[PDB]
Formats: sequence, structure tokens, C-alpha cells
Amino acid sequence: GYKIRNKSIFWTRAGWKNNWHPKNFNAPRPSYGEFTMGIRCRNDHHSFLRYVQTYRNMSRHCKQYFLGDKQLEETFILGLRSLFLVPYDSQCLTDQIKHGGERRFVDQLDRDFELISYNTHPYQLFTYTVRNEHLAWKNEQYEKIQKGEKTFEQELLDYLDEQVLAEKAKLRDGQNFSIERMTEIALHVFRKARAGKVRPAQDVRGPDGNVNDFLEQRRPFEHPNPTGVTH
Amino acid sequence: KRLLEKLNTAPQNLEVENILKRYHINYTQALIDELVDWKTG
Amino acid sequence: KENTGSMKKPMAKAYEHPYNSEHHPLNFSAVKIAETFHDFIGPEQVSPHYESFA
Amino acid sequence: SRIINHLRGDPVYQDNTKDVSLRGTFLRGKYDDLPTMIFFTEACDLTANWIPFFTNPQYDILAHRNVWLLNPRNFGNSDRHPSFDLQEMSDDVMRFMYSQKISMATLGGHGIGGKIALAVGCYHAERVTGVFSIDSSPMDQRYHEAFKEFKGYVNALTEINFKTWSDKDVKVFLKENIKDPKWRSIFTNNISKNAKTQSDSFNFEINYLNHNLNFNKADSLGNWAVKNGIYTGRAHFIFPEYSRWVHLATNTLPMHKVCARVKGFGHDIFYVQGDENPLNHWVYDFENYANVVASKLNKFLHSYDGVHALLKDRTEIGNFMIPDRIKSRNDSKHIYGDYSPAHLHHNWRFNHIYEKHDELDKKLN
Amino acid sequence: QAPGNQDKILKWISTLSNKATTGESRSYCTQLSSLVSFYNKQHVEQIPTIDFNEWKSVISTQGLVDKVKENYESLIKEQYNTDAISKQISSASSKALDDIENELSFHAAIWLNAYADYTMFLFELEEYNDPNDYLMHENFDFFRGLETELEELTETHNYIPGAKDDVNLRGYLATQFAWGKKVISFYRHPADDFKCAKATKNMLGR
Amino acid sequence: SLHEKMQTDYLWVKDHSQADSWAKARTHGYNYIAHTVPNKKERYEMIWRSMGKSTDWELEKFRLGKK
Amino acid sequence: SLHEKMQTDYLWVKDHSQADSWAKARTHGYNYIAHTVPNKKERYEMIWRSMGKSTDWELEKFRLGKK
Ligand SMILES: CCCCCCCCCCCCCCCCCC(=O)OC[C@H](COP(=O)([O-])OCC(O)COP(=O)([O-])OC[C@@H](COC(=O)CCCCCCCCCCCCCCCCC)OC(=O)CCCCCCCCCCCCCCCCC)OC(=O)CCCCCCCCCCCCCCCCC
Ligand SMILES: CCCCCCCCCCCCCCCCCC(=O)OC[C@H](COP(=O)([O-])OCC(O)COP(=O)([O-])OC[C@@H](COC(=O)CCCCCCCCCCCCCCCCC)OC(=O)CCCCCCCCCCCCCCCCC)OC(=O)CCCCCCCCCCCCCCCCC
Ligand SMILES: CCCCCCCCCCCCCCCCCC(=O)OC[C@H](COP(=O)([O-])OCC[N+](C)(C)C)OC(=O)CCCCCCCCCCCCCCCCC
Repeated sequence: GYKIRNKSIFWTRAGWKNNWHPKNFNAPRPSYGEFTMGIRCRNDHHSFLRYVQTYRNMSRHCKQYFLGDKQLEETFILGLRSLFLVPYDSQCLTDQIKHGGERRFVDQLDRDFELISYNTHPYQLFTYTVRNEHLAWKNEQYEKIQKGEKTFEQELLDYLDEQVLAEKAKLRDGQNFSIERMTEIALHVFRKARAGKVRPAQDVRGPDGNVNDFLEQRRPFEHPNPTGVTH
Repeated sequence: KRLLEKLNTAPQNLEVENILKRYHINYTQALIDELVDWKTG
Repeated sequence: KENTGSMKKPMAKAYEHPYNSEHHPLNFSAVKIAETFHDFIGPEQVSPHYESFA
Repeated sequence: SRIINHLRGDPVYQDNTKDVSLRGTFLRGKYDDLPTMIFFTEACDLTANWIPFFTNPQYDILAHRNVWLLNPRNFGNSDRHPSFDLQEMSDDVMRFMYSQKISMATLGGHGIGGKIALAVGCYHAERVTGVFSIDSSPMDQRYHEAFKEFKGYVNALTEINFKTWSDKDVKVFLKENIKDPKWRSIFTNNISKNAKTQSDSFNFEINYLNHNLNFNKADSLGNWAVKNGIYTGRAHFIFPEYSRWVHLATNTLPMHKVCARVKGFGHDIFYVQGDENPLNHWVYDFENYANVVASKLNKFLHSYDGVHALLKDRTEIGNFMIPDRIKSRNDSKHIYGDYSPAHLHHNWRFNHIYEKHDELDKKLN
Repeated sequence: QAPGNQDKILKWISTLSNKATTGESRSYCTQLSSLVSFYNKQHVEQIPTIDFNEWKSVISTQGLVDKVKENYESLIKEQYNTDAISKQISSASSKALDDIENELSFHAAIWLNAYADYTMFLFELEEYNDPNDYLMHENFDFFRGLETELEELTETHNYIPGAKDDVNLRGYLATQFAWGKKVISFYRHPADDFKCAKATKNMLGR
Repeated sequence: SLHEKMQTDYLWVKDHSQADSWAKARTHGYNYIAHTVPNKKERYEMIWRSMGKSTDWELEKFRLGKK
Repeated sequence: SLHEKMQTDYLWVKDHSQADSWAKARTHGYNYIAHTVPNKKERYEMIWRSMGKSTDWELEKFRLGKK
């Protein structure tokens, strides 16, 4: 499609794609004991254990509001690890960061836990909303199954199993029913099904170039005055 | 390689034209050239 | 054997935050400000005419 | 034989978009030294169909220029590559011009071919003298009914499997699935049987093309992206009065939007008087449409193509002086004034005409 | 029976061998190929017919030619019971083989889940066209999750654009012609200050 | 959706006139003309086309008819 | 290969003898820009393409050079 044409896009004064130690005039320089009288520094060697305790708190303090949902605790754990594995797998050389990446990430995670302790972190609220929307749909299926009724998801699974038999019952010259064929059969069913639903307009433009919004009503004028409520 | 590099670098026209004459159909050199090339092809 | 499959009863609901709503979101972003901004200036005033007003 | 010369080769699937070579027919001109014209046919359409148009004594186009009826990538005999980016397909032409020792050429196209031709002038203008587009416009046509049908037919062609399907099964498929007579005939003639009758296939890459059209996004051939930019040179547009592809109402504005030198209707944009007929897209079939296209083409090649922008016609070469911008020349002891711009030979790079005439000029003095 | 009955069996073994890269796997492929060739070896020797009447007439010991015939014919009746074997091999086989039956089945389910992810994304992507034609808050709804992350940057006061993005491509595009071309350091917070200071025998900490 | 129609009517106005319901009174575009656009002459041609299709290209009908 | 073959070729990239004496546009178009034309975005693309050809698409030379 389109690729960045500038070959020097990732160049910095410090090197190629360097976002760990940008070049600045006041660069780090060494210190010599025999000549150093006093010093004021905030660096220390406590980040490793603070990285550990921070993980335990963020996990244990967020589980307070999961109500024993084991599947959510396990899903949240996978998401929590993705937040702590950022420095271990990033392109950025987190080991060469300016003034210590270890202290930087730890202090950054602490600001997240502060919000987690109050149950105000956006990832928490995002989790509650996403889960409630999920359980409502699983309960809708349960109520339909207890009534002996068939779910919309099973009607497709059953409608797709038969469509495969019809295709392989005529596919006798060959006998390699690829995953590609299996896929485009389902998509042909999904498009037909989705179009059947009364969904809000998602694409800007319909079959014509014109937009599918309620505002795309141009001339000619054929609508009369609006009518009132009926008694 | 040297010899390979060196190798890398009328009557039929009358027969067809006479045929087009008998049918008094409009004929162009491009058509005749293609038919002649069609015969060789 | 597969046809004999049954379903387990899932949880009734997750935690409901008592200080976060869709119209009064607890946390801030330019997304909600944009939603309120376009409610204010309203929808794009599409002209249905063949010529501009001026 | 001589006038008709089409280089012969086999398509090669290429992983790199730069190692793509174009193949097509070359029509030699009546006269010894003439500038060259590169013409792109409609998508999935045969180059041979345009031969009688460019080889008609009544029109006498070859008297003006040598014609290269060239196939774009994934079409005809040219190499194959899934990308249809007009910038990539434009670089292909520049390599062809280099391999064939063409310094600069006149570009033309029919329908989607016109887009490809105009794109080359947008990306390589210093080596393009002019563009002549026929029933096309630099516009997004994804939602035009005519394009949808073409987009729809190509999708139906993906259902046929030549290995299993018999010759009769194919003919029945085309008649029912393809209603347009011309498209039907075009697709039939694109079917070819490889050596040793291993199997029959389409001359154009049906897979790469359908994905481009079916996806229906910016890289689609129906789309014209802002990335393509502006064409700085001479451009002439000719389309039928009632055309499904270019509607006179609004589809002329893209020409002004993309072509800087386009003056407007009646000077660089014309419509051919005709009736409503879905087949009017194929002007070369109907004499009435063709006679007008040819006359306008010969006028563009004779008087307007390869002429400096600020000059009206070729008549003004050597007698009209263009104003100069101050501090535009390196010489400091230069009295700024009006000048006639330099018009160079069409293949001055790959010949020595300038070196030769310099010697003859000295002999005079 | 003899011709064309082993063509498919050669394509399978060939692919299984092509996928083998380590020497250890290649060795098992040789063992596997031998057993197949061993079981699929064709036997054609033109089993000769015996004419006991001819031998009975020319010369033979009384009761011998007949005794050989009756005993010979008895064993010819015996034949393999292909049915019994056909069932056992199809019912259950090589409980050790069940190890990879369940390994490759879970391995395939992993990459079928990924195939569905990419397949469903391209399916939803069909309704999304021209990002420049959607409003701001509507695009964020197509890409659900960005607003949540944007709130995290705001509530933590990480309002330096692109600090938490490993490749701040937007930061490189804005600095293509900047003086002192640099991008923000990874995970830089606008409040952290790692400045130090020291006193030496010389002035200015030198 | 459910509240789409009720909401969309609440946000914006529709055109109540039925001016175009009457066929013959429909304009061909000669009432408010664009004079300076680069496609000026292409617009006049479409006006001419609409005036011709309405009369089977016998514009004497338009001269006698009401404008 | 053919791509690099022609790039290196002196004939394919060679200014004509009189090119030095000709009037030369010494701008890429970033000094006076058309801000309100409908092809505005198309104009910027031609400026970006002109700036790139001058530096072989290594725009660091432009950042370091004189404007
Ligand atoms: C006692 C009786 C008294 C009361 C009587 C009652 C009636 C009173 C009159 C009320 C009229 C109401 C209905 C008409 C209102 C709109 C008229 C109009 O032209 O707008 C159409 C025009 C586009 O309509 P369109 O043809 O459909 O084209 C749509 C395109 O999208 C447009 O964009 P485009 O780029 O694609 O196309 C070009 C665009 C070109 O136009 C534009 O894109 C922008 C035009 C500039 C906007 C103004 C910028 C000013 C910056 C702020 C400074 C002043 C603020 C005012 C308050 C200051 C403190 C007093 O529009 C045009 O087609 C041509 C423009 C026509 C002239 C535009 C300028 C009109 C003046 C607007 C400012 C008036 C205040 C200053 C006047 C002096 C105050 C004493 O829209 C605008 O101009 C918007 C600007 C705001 C308009 C409303 C402002 C208040 C009312 C202005 C009345 C104008 C006459 C009086 C002032 C003139 C003095 C020289
Ligand atoms: C025979 C001549 C009669 C002249 C009468 C005196 C002047 C007019 C009085 C009535 C006012 C209405 C005028 C309607 C006709 C418009 C004619 C016109 O303007 O020319 C357009 C015409 C070309 O433009 P066009 O667009 O093609 O014309 C078609 C119409 O635009 C539209 O095309 P269309 O086909 O749709 O319309 C056809 C035309 C057909 O017209 C006829 O066939 C005429 C019928 C016989 C005459 C009836 C009027 C007689 C008045 C005499 C009694 C006056 C009493 C006053 C006090 C005492 C007087 C002593 O108009 C009518 O159909 C009239 C029907 C009226 C419908 C009434 C419906 C109920 C409405 C109730 C409310 C009324 C409120 C009105 C507000 C106040 C009015 C300003 O120009 C020419 O013909 C050039 C040659 C000159 C024609 C002969 C002179 C006739 C008067 C025109 C002014 C000449 C100026 C010369 C200098 C030129 C500049 C240097
Ligand atoms: C518009 C309304 C609001 C405006 C608000 C103000 C917006 C200001 C916009 C940002 C201005 C940023 C200026 C930074 C200049 C840095 C340039 C540089 O990196 O040097 C590279 C330079 C040049 O290297 P270069 O590679 O980056 O550029 C090369 C330039 N050419 C192409 C010409 C060769 O080299 C150096 O490192 C010298 C560093 C000298 C730094 C002197 C500037 C110090 C001023 C900043 C400190 C101000 C703090 C104020 C705090 C006040 C608190 C109360």
C-alpha cells in the first residue's frame, strides 16, 4: 500500500531508532571517590524487590472485585503479565536507558497501583464493563438452553455442518477440502446473516457513493410536514 | 559465450490480397500482415 | 456423544462500579469531550440543495 | 510483419516489484525518426483490438509517432506481481523505456489504462511529453455501476477451475454470468492453453486482480489516491457524451484537480456526440466515436503534446518568449529578459544528434 | 491391485520426510520408510499350476502322487483372515500414538484460533473504510481499547505523546527536520527528575 | 437502532416542502446557475440535455409551455 | 538489477549541456503554498516528492543543508 519513503525516518542524533538514551548536552559522567566530597543522588538498588511487590499488590488488589470469577482472574493475570513484560521484550534497550530504566518502570507501575488501590484505574472499569457484557450474553444462552430452545450460535454450527456435506458430496474429482474453502463458506453465511440484522450503519458509503447517514437526504423534496402523536 | 553473445544480437502477401479482391472487401496492410503472420503461426 | 453436551450456569454479574457511568465517566479523555462537543455543535449541517446558499 | 512487431516472452512471477518487465506490441511509424507513444489498454482487454485503430490510413496516426501497445503488470504477457500501486506500475514503464532506449514518450490509455498513463506523468513528468486519456478520469470509480460489473465479473471468473471444468462448461458459465457482450468476448479471448495442452488459463492474473477489486480499498484500480499527486504536463481527455464511466456533470472536476495545465471543456476536455449505449466505452469499435478520437489525438500529437506549458501551440516555438523569474540563473552578469524555452529531441539521450549537429555548425563558421 | 495402488502412499511419506530437518527426525523417517516399503513390497512370481495327472501317469510311487495332492490341496484352502485384523487396527492402536493424537490436536486448535483471529479481523475490516471520514470518538469505538489506554495515560499524567509506545512513529515524523533531532525516551514521565549533584576538590563538581 | 429515529429527528430538521412532488415544475438548473466554476460549460450542457429529454428534443414545446 | 542498472547509467540521469544556462526553479514549493484549493493535499505530495529526489530520499541531508 504505502510505505514511508524517507530512509532517515528512524535517525536520531544518538543513533538509529534510539529511544533509550537520547543525545543531550548534559551527558552522564563518572565520579571518582578520592576527589568526591559529597553527592546528592536518588538512585538505589531497591527496584528489583519493588518490581516484585508491585506485581503482587496489583494482582491481589484487583482480585478484590472479581467476585471469585476464576476465568477472570486467569485472564487478568495474562493481561497483568503483558504490562510487566514490556521492558523484557521491547525493541528499546531498556538496559541502556539514560538514568536507569529499572527505577523508571517501577516508579511508573507504582502510579498505576495507586489508582488500583482506589479501584479507579481505567483497566479495572474496562474489565467490569467487558465482563458484564459477556455474562449477560452467556446467561441469555443458558436461559434458552434450559427451555430446550436452540441458540443462534448452534443454528449456524448446524447450518454450516450440512453445507460442508453438500460441498464434499459433490467434490469427488478432488478430495482436499482446504481450510480456505471451509472459511469462505462461513463468511458467505456471516455476511448474509449480518446484513439481515437491523444494525446501525458502520460503513461511510453504501452501494452508491452516497453516505448512509440520516443527514444524506438531498433533493428532490418529497416529505411533508411532520405529523403529531395519535390518540 | 562469445559466439552466443554474437547470436543474441512478399508472395504470401499477394495470395491473401487476391482473395480479398474476389470478395471485393476492404483490405489494409495491417490485416494482411496479421493473416500472413497467422499462416506462419 | 457430542449431541449430549450440556451447559453450566455462569455467574450472574460482575462488579458494578458505583461511581462510573456512561454520561458521567469517572476517568478523563478527549473522547468524551469530543462526544459532548459534537452534541453541542450538532450534526453536520448538510445542505440538500443544488446550489450553495450564498 | 514489419509495421506490427510484438516482442514475445513468458510471464514471470516476481517477488520484488522492481524486477518487473512489461511486454507488448510495437507499431513502427511511416517515417524514420518519430517520437514514441505508449498506450495502455483497458484492464483485462486485448492490445490487438487497438491495432486497427492505430493502423488505419484514414487516421494516419503512425505518421506522427511510433506506438507501443503495452500491457501493465499482471495483464497479458507482462510479468506478474500482486501489487497494483500506480507508483510501482509507473516505475515499470520507466525501466521499459530504459531497456528500449526511450528518453521520453507520449502516454495514452483507455479507461483504467488512462489512469495508469496519467499516473506515470504524475510520478515521472520530466520524461513524459503528454497524456491522452480516453473515457477515463483521475477519480475514485469504485462505486460507479460500470466498475461494479467489471468488479463482479472478475469475481465470477474465480469460480471456474480449468483442470476439472470442460470447454463447454466454461462457455455456458460466461454467457449466464456475463451479460455484457464485449466483456464476455474480451474474457474468452484472454483464455489461453499453455504448451503441451497442460491446462487452459487466463492471460491476466485472475487471483491478484480479484483481490485488488474485491478488497475495494485505496490500492484498488477503481480508486485514485491523493498520493498520486498532480500532473504538470499536457493532458487531453476525450470521453463519450453518455458514458457510464465518466459523467459530464461532475466527473470533469477531477481533471482540473489533478492536472495543473488543463484549461477546461472545449480546449483540453471534449465529449463525443453519441447515444446512450453501454458499449460506447469501446470507441474503437464504432467508426463515429473513433473518427473523433483520432482527429483529437492527431491534433494533440501534432500541436499540443510536448509543448511548453506557457506556449499555446507548437506554432509558438521560436516566436513566443516566456518571462523569466529574477535570480533564476547562475550567471551573475546576466541581463534578465524573456526567452523561448528549450524543446529537446525526443531521444536525445540515447543518440548523438546534438554532438553531430554541433560539428556541422562549426563547418558553417 | 499391483499398479497405481502405492502412488498416494509415496506422496505422504515424501512430505513427512521433507518436513524433517534435524538428523534425529530424518533417522525416524528412514525407519518409517523401510516399514512401508517392507509392507508394500509386491510379490509376483507366476505361481505355477500343478498337474498331478501328468506326474501320476509318467511315473510316481503308488499312493504318493495322490497323498501329496490331497495334503497339498488341504493347505491351499487355508487363507488369511483379513476381517479380524481390519477391525483391531481401526478400533484402537498404539496408546503411545494417542500422545501425539492429542498433542497435534491441541497444537492445531492453537493455530486455528489464530487463523480465526486474522480471519474475523479481515471480516470486520470490511465495514471500516476511510478513517479520515469518521469522527474522532467513532474511530475509537471501532478500535475499542484505545480510549481505555488513553485514560491511563491521562490519569497517570503521562501526557508526553508517545512515551509508552515502543516505536513512536508519530514522533519520528514530526522530528524529520527538527533541530537536535530526538524522540522522547521510553516510559519517560513528565515529573521524574534523576538529576544528581556532587562536590569535588575542584569547583563546579569537576 | 431502537432510539435512532426518535433521536435523529430530535437533533436536526427535515425539509417539509414538497416542491419536487410536482413534476413539470421541477427545475432543470437554469434558475440558480454557477457562473465561475471550471466545469461551467459542462453544467450548461446538462441543463440543455434535461430540457431536450423533456421535449424529445423538440424545444418548441418548451417555448410554448410554462416556465 | 535493471532498476539499479539504469540509476547508475550516466545517460539516463544526465543534465543537457545547456541545463546550467537555463532558468532553474530554486524551490520545492514550500515557500508559497496554496492553502484553500481542493487539490491542496495533492500539492504537498509533489513538494515532498521533489524534496526526496534531491536527497535520494535521505532527508537528513535536507535537515543538515541550508534552506
Ligand atoms: C433591524 C433589522 C436588523 C436585523 C435584520 C435581520 C436579518 C439580518 C441578517 C441575518 C442574516 C442571517 C442569514 C445569513 C447568515 C449567513 C450569511 C452568509 O453569508 O453565510 C453563508 C456562509 C456559507 O454559506 P454557503 O453558501 O452555504 O457555503 C457553505 C460553505 O461551507 C462555506 O464555506 P466555503 O469555503 O466552502 O465557501 C465560501 C464561503 C466563504 O465564507 C467563509 O468561508 C468564511 C466567511 C468569513 C466569516 C466571518 C469571519 C469573521 C471573523 C469574526 C469577526 C466578526 C465576528 C462578528 C461579531 C464581531 C463583533 C460585532 O462562503 C461563501 O460561499 C461566501 C461567503 C459569503 C460572505 C461570508 C462573510 C459574511 C459575514 C460573516 C461575518 C459577519 C460578521 C462581521 C461583519 C461586520 C460586523 C458589523 O457561511 C458563513 O459565512 C459563516 C460565517 C458566519 C455567518 C453568520 C454570521 C452572522 C450573520 C452574518 C450576516 C451577513 C451579512 C452582514 C455582515 C456582512 C458585512 C460585510
Ligand atoms: C402579450 C403581452 C402582455 C404583456 C402584459 C403587460 C406586462 C405584463 C403584465 C402581467 C405581469 C406578468 C408578466 C408575465 C409575462 C412575463 C413577460 C416578460 O417579462 O418577458 C419575458 C420574455 C422572455 O423571458 P421568458 O422567461 O422567456 O418569458 C417567460 C416567462 O418568464 C415565464 O414563462 P411562462 O410560459 O411560464 O409564462 C407565460 C407568460 C404568458 O403571458 C401571456 O401570455 C400574457 C397574457 C396576456 C396579457 C395578460 C396581462 C395583460 C395586462 C394588461 C392589463 C394591465 C392592467 C394594468 C393597469 C391598466 C393598464 C392599461 O406569463 C403568464 O403565463 C401570465 C400568467 C399569469 C398567472 C396569474 C396567476 C395568478 C397570480 C395572482 C397574483 C398575481 C400577482 C402578480 C404580481 C404583480 C405582477 C408584476 O421577454 C420577451 O418576451 C421579450 C419580448 C417582449 C414581449 C412583449 C411584451 C410583454 C411584456 C414583457 C415586458 C417587456 C419589456 C420590454 C423591454 C425588455 C428589457 C429592455
Ligand atoms: C507558540 C505559543 C507557545 C510557545 C511556547 C514555547 C514553545 C517553544 C517550542 C520548543 C522550543 C524548544 C527549543 C529547544 C532548542 C534545542 C535545540 C537543540 O537540541 O540543540 C541542538 C544543536 C544543533 O544540533 P541539531 O542536530 O539538533 O540541529 C542542527 C541545526 N543545523 C541544521 C542548523 C545544523 O546542538 C546542540 O546540542 C546545542 C544545544 C544548545 C541548547 C541551547 C538552547 C537551550 C534552551 C532550552 C532551555 C529552556 C528551558 C526553559 C525553562 C523555563 C522554565 C521557567
